[PDB]
Amino acid sequence: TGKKNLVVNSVIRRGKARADGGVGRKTTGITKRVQRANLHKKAIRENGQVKTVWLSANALRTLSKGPYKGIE
Amino acid sequence: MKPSEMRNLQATDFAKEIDARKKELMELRFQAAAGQLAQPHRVRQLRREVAQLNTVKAELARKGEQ
Amino acid sequence: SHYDILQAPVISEKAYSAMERGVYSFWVSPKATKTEIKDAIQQAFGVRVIGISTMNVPGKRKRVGRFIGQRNDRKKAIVRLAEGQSIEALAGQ
Amino acid sequence: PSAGSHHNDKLHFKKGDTVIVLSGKHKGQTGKVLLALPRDQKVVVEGVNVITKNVKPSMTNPQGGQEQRELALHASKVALVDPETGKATRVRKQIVDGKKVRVAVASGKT
RNA sequence: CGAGCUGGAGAUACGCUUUGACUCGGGGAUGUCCGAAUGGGGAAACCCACCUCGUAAGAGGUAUCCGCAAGGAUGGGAACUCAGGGAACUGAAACAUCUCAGUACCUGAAGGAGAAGAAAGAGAAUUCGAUUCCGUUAGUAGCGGCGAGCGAACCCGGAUCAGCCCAAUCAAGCCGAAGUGGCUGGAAAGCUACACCUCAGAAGGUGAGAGUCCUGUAGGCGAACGAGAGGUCGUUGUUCGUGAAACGAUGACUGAAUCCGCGCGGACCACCGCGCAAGGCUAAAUACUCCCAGUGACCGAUAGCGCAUAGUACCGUGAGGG
RNA sequence: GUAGGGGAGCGUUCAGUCCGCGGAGAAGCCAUACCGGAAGGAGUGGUGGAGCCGACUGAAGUGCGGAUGCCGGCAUGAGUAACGAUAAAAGAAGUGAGAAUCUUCUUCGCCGUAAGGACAAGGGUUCCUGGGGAAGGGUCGUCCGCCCAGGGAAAGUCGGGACCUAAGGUGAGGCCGAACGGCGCAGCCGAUGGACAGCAGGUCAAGAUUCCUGCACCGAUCAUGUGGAGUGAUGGAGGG
Ligand SMILES: [Mg+2]
Ligand SMILES: [Mg+2]
Ligand SMILES: [Mg+2]
Repeated sequence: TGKKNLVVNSVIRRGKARADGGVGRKTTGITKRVQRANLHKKAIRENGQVKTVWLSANALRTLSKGPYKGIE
Repeated sequence: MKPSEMRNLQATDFAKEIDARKKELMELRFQAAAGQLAQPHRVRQLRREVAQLNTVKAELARKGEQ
Repeated sequence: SHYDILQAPVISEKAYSAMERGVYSFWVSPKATKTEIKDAIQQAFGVRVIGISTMNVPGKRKRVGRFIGQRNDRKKAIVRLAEGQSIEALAGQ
Repeated sequence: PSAGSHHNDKLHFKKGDTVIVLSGKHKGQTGKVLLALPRDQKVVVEGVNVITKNVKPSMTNPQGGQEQRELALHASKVALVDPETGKATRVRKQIVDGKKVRVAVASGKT
């Protein structure tokens, strides 16, 4: 989980074959289709006073610049 | 028993009108077990009294302070 | 107070033939720690107690009716006053 | 088991009134009410009688034979009567006991 | 409310009832122990403490989370609602796509309803104009190992119909018309002969079949006081399974403008056109049904709920079955 | 004339409507040599004790011997095999409506590291007394571990708790996690282990280091005296 917004939770992953032909081969034969997820990272930050909290890149980025309610 | 001649008394008397019945209510309860309880109702009555002997007392607990 | 708690006198014969020696026994309440009870009695019959002894007791009966039974649970208690024998007269019963 | 509700645990009379057993046996017979069991629709009126044998086993010197007792009935008797014949009830009001209401038929008493 | 009552129990004894019991309505007061359970422990209903108020008996506080503070939260709800996670059997006469399905199940949150909602919309008329629900359009457009099979929306009819705000009568209950004789019978409300009521001939009961015996019904009354941003990669949703495939969505990298400004109108461009996103709250029509009343070309005891009552007996270590 | 197609009808419930029927007696049951082309229908009698035929039309959980079908009742095997260790039993006497089978006596036989005795766990009242005599007891039963009622269980020191800790459990504040949740120091719970004050007898029908009798020990609180001064932690060490 992250600072500004939750995150994690993701969706399926496909893998076809016959992949790409004359402007089109015959087509795309899918051979996969399953399921995955994606997470992030963190570094100690803190508001009100000291803390640590999980901090997502896109957050540590946006926060590294103009601070929003929370301070790097 | 219940009318303005029940509350009529002292809070302590209420107790006296309590701690005395359950003193009868005992000797009664004994009798029974010992066989001779010929006042089955007495029990229920004496009991019913104690009820009142508190409900009232309790009615005061809000009238004179809210 | 005092008059509270006790539940009734233990009739039976042993109890009775236990009385002839100034040992009175009656049924107190299940929850009634040996002290409270020691107290109560004293102040209901006016008298001390040199010794006390108490233990719990189950019930489960019936006559019939597919209604089996069910315990009823009691707590006989047995006391012993000081040489100043007797209690009221609810002894010589 | 339903029971005496079809009516409405309401005895169209008092355990003291006089009544005529209309319908059933003992038609027209009359007597003072004695037991008014509203719930069950039971009425004990000196009218009907029975001679029952008391089941008195080791009942301190048995000698049990056959008593004469009254056996209760239902709405098989029409409460109160004044024209000497059964009568509905309708014209009430009050007395010096406006603290109450009466009843009456063609006539007006009870 | 007016003779009875003393629970089912069918029994005896004691008794209680006009200074109107009982019973029915409607508020209070009591409400041991366990249970979110929360003084601490705990193999539920037990075992042990402490502080304060105190006649001692006895009273009360002693949990964690938000908040100065009031005050709010933890739990429990048959089904209905949304959300996070999400099968397989099965079909395709095999099978990996696809189908079965985002169903079943798990979990979180909530209410009596929810969800949704006031346009960077849908549509091709320079039209409509929040959301939702029923009809239809249509099994049309389309999706599809273009196989099995899956399947819209606009328009139009109808339920109902609001947009507002930020940031820069139902319950208790009371009153309530009108018949007798004779006959059959164990008993008549049946037969028979005369009679009555009818804004009450709905219904149940009464020794067999009841307008006029009882309870009722039509109709009338009826209370202290009680309710009502763009993109690239990976993927995905909508008919959208990669296809020329838009748009929406987001995990990862990036990263704009602002009126001679911005988005979209299914790649893409111009032209034409509709709308102004990154803040929010919102009745109502919608769903279900533990509970209640009414009804039934529904059952009437191997039927009907499992139960004319029992989740009991009985079976299982248990979930559970019954 | 088999699979199959087509035709006309019988019967069962429920519903609407018509004609009715019934306590001097409905439905259902039972018997029968009648009737109709069948499915089926009627008459009469018996039973029964309250609802019920016939006709037209409508709707059906609508018609049975089969499914190792389902529930229930009753048969066959048949009075057959069994009566659950080959540690035997005999007599007398007693009770009783009735006893091989109960009680008493006197013998016999079997176990005796047990088939004796004391606990644990587990079960609960099964214990004792008086009654009982359906069913249970593989047979009798006057008896029972069965049925009914009453009684019985007594602890400052025995076990446990108000003390301790092991595995393990839990766990403020901490580390992780789609949810639920997963881990986790101190602390806490946690015996099966540690620690800790009594013995000898008597004796209810039925209890005993619990009650009584004799004598004892431990802690606590107070008073008295002695004393005449420190007392000594959630910490250290020793020890357990
Ligand atoms: Mg039957
Ligand atoms: Mg039930
Ligand atoms: Mg068969």
